[PDB]
Amino acid sequence: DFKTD
Amino acid sequence: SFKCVNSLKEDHNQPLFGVQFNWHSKEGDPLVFATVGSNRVTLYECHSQGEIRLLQSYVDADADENFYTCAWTYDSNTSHPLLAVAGSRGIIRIINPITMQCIKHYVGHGNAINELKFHPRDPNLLLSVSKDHALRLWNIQTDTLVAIFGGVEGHRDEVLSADYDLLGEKIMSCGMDHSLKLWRINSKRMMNAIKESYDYNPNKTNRPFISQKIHFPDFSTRDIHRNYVDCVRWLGDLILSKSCENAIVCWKPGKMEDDIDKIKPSESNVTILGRFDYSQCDIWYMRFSMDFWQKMLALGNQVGKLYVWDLEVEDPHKAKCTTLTHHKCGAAIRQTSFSRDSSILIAVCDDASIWRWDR
Repeated sequence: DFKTD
Repeated sequence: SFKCVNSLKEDHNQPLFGVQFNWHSKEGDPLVFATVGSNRVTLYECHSQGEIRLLQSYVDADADENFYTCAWTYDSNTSHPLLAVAGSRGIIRIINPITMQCIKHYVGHGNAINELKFHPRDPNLLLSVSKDHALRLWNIQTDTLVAIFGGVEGHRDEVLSADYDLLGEKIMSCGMDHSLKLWRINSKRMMNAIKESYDYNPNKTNRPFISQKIHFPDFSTRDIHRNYVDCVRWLGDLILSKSCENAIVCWKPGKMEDDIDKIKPSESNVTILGRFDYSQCDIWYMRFSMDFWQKMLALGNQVGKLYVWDLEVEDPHKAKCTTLTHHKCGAAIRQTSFSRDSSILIAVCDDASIWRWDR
C-alpha cells in the first residue's frame, strides 16, 4: 500500500 | 450547486496534507481556512469573486518538520480561536492565528502525529493519533496528558484517524492494522481523570500529573476493510470509515438492532448499512470531511476528482452522489473542508494547489 503515486 | 471559482498553488510545491475552515469565526468576520504542508501552516481568507486572500504562515524552525494535520478550537477564557498543528516530528503546536505565534507545544508521542481532533463540547480536550500506535488525550488549558490509549490490545500499527461521537462520550479510531477501535471516555475512571486534569496546577503541588493508561478498547473490528483504514467519522451512532479500496463503508458494531451503549468489549459482529463506491483512490492518507450539520460528505481522489454525497435521506444507502471536476485539477486531493455555513468547499492537493468551490 502506497502513500503516494 | 458547487462551481469552481478559483485555485492557487503554494510556493513550496509539496503536498498539502490538510485543510480546515475555522468553524469558530466571530459573526461578521470573513471565512478563514488553514492549509498544512511542507513545514508550514498558512491561513487564507475567502472573499467575493472567488478571491482567496493570503494572510500569514507559521513556518517551523526545523526544515525537516513536515506538518500533516491541523484542528481549530478557541481559548476557553478569551474566546479567541487557536489552531493546533502536528506532523512527522510528533510535536503538537498551539498557534495564535492572529499573529501566527507558537503559543506552546506538547511532546510525548515523539513519533509522527497523523491526526488531531478537538472534543465537540470541551474546547481544551485535544486528541492526537500517532505512528507509534497510540492515541493521546491532552488538556490544553492545564497542559496535561490526560490519557494514553494503547497497549497490546490497542492498535498494532500506526493510528491514522479518529473521531469523537456527538457528545464526546466515546472515540472511534482506525489505522494501518486494518482495525477500527472504540474507546469510551465517559467511564467513571475517564471522567474523573478529566476532572483531575482541570484541578492540576504544577505551581500549587509537588506531584507530576498522572496519565491514564487505557490498554483495552470497548470494541474492535477488522471486518470492515482489508487494508489501512485512513479516515473515520461518527454519523450519529453509526460509523463512516474508509480505506484505500475505493469505498466508504457505513456500519455499526453489533447486530442491526444493538444499541451502541450496550456493545461489550468482546462483541464479534458488525452490521453493514451501505457502501459508497468511487474511483482512483488506492493511495492511503486520503480523508473525507463533512459539513457542520452532517448533511453531506466530500472526498477527493488521486487524480483530482471530487465526490460529494447528500446524506439527507432516510437511510445511509440512499446517499445521492454528485461529482465535481475541473480540467486543470489533476493532482491527488488529500482532504476537503466545508465552511461552517456550507457555502464554500475547499480541496487541497499533492502539488500544493488549493481549489475553491462555491455553492
